[PDB]
Amino acid sequence: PFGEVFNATRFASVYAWNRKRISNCVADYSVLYNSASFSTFKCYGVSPTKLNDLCFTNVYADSFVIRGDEVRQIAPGQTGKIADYNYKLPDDFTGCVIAWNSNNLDSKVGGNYNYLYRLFRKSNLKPFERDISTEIYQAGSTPCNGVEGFNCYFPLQSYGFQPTNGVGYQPYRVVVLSFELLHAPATVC
Amino acid sequence: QVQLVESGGGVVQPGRSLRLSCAASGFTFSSYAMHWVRQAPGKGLEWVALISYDGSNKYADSVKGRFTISRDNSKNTLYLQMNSLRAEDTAVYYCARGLGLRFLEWPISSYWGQGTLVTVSSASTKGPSVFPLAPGTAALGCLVKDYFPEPVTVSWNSGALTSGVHTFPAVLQSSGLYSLSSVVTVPSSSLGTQTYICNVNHKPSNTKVDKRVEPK
Amino acid sequence: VLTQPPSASGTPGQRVTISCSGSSSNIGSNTVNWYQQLPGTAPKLLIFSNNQRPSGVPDRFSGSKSGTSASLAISGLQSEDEADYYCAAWDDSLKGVFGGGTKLTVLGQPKAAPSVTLFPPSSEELQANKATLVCLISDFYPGAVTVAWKADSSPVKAGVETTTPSKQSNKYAASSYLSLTPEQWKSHRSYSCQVTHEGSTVEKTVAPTE
Repeated sequence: PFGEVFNATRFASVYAWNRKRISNCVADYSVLYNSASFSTFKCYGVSPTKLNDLCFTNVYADSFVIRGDEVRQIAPGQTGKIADYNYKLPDDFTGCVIAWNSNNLDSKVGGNYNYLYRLFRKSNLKPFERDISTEIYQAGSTPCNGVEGFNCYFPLQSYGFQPTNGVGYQPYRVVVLSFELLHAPATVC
Repeated sequence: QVQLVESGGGVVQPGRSLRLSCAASGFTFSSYAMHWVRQAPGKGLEWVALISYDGSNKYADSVKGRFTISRDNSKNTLYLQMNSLRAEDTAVYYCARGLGLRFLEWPISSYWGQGTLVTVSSASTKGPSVFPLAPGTAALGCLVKDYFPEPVTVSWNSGALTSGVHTFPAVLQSSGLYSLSSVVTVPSSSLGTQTYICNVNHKPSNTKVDKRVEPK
Repeated sequence: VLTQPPSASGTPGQRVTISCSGSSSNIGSNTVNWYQQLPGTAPKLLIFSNNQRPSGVPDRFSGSKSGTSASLAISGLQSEDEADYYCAAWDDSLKGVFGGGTKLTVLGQPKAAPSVTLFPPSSEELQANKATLVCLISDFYPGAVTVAWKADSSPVKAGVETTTPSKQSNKYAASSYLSLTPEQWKSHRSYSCQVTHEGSTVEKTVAPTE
C-alpha cells in the first residue's frame, strides 16, 4: 500500500506523525530509489540494493511534514527540536529516509495553520516515541498552576508554510521506512 | 493571573463610531495573535477579526470595510475601531488569545475576555429606580425598575450575603426599558435583628443605588 | 458558511453526536475545532486539529473529520455537558468561521413543581405614583409554564410581561410583572398570578388591605 502513503492528499504533523504497517505488500524499492522526484533517499544499516533482501518481523512506513532545513535531522544521531521533541530515530536504525519538496501541496497564501510541531519538552524523545501531549510547558522556575502565564506556553507551534518562503523553509514530505526483527534492527538474510 | 479586561461598550447612535479596548496583563501579550468575536443575544458566535502578534490583519466579510483592529504592544492593549455602526452590529464583543505563540494564531485558545455589550440604537441610556420588596422562610428583595441598556449588577450587603440570593433575568417592557428583581430567602426568625441592603450598579448610567429592605 | 443542527439531546450516560457541514474553502482543506459554551459565557476549546484535546478535556469528548464533514462525539453524557457546541474552521479566504451552534439538552431529569412568590407594589413605588406586581417562579422542570393574572377573579392581559430560563438550581426560573396605576391597585380588592405547570395550577394573591 505505497499509495496511501506517498500520494495522500494530506500528511500528518510531525509531532503527531502517522504510522502504517507495511510488512506484507510487495515493494520494488528500487523504483523508488530511481525517482529523482525524491530530494532525499538515505538508507541506514543496509544498502539500497539488498533492500528487498533483508528479514524482519515488521516493516513500518512513518510519515509527516517538516521544513526543508530540518530533513537532515531525520537520521540516527542528530540533535535539534525535531529529533529531540518530535521524531527520534535510533542509533542502530535499519531502513530508509525518503524526502521531497511539497511546496505546491502544503503551502498556502497567507499561511498554512494546519502543520504543527512541538517546541518544548522536559526531556528528549525515545527512538520512535510519539508525544501528542498538550500539557503546559514550564519554561522558567515559577510553576504554571494550570494557566499559561509569563513563562508558560502551549507546547505546539505552526509552520505557516507560505509559497514564497525560502526553500529551507518550504514544507518537505518525509517517509521513514523501518525494518524490525522482534524490536531489533533487521539485517540481510 | 492571566487577565483580559475589555471596555468601551455602551450605547451608540446608529451610523456613528465606537472604540473597544482589551487590556491584557498576566502574560507576554506581545507574543500572541489576538481575536475579536461578537455574539448577539441568543444567537451564534461570529468571528470578527484577528491581528498577528505584529502586522497581519484578517477581517470577517460582514465588517470588512468598517472595522479596524489595532495593537499597542507596549501598553499590552488590543483595540477595535468600529465605524458606520448598524443595528445588526449589536452584540457582546469578546477578545481572545490565539491557541499558541507566534504563528499558532488560529484556532482561538479559550483565554477570552469578559465580553462588553455594544448597543446601536437611538435610545438614550437610563438609570434604574430601585424599590424594596418587603417580606419556615420569608422572601424579600429589590425591584430594579426601568433601565436601559443591560446590564445591572445586584449584590446583598456589599457581597457579604450569598445564601438564598437569586437575581432573576430582566424583562423588556414595551417602553424598551428593562426591569429586574433580585430576591433572597431568609429564615423568618432573622427579621427582628439582621438587616438586608441590596446594592444596584448600572455601569452604563454610572449610578449606584442602595436600598435597605425592612419588614412592614 | 458552516451548518450545524440547531438542537441535540440525550439521557445521562448516552453518546451524543453533533455534525458540521462545510465547503472546500474551509473544512475540506483546514482542520476543524470544537468549542463548548455555557450560557452567555466565553467558550472553551475542547478539540483542535480534528481530534486533539487540550489538557483538561475528558477523553469521552472525541472529534472526527472526513471530506467536508466533521462530527463531535460526547460519550458518557453528563448533566454538566448541557451547553452550546460550535465547530470552527479557518477559511482559505483567510477568515475563520464558527458554525451556527448546537444547543445540547441533557434530558434525564425529574419533574418539579414551581414555587411562586408574589410581591405587592411597595409603598415607596406608590409614592412615586407607579405600581408593579412581581411574580417570581422557581424550581420547576420541565421549563414550560403558563402565567395568568386575575384582577378580582377576572383575567387581565393589559400590562403583563414574562421570561423563562434555567439557573444555579438544572431547575428553571421565570418572572412576570403586572403594571398598574396606584388607583387601579387601590380600587380592586385583589390581584393574583396563577402559574400553570404540567396541568397543575398554583396561585398566589395580594390585596391592598394587607
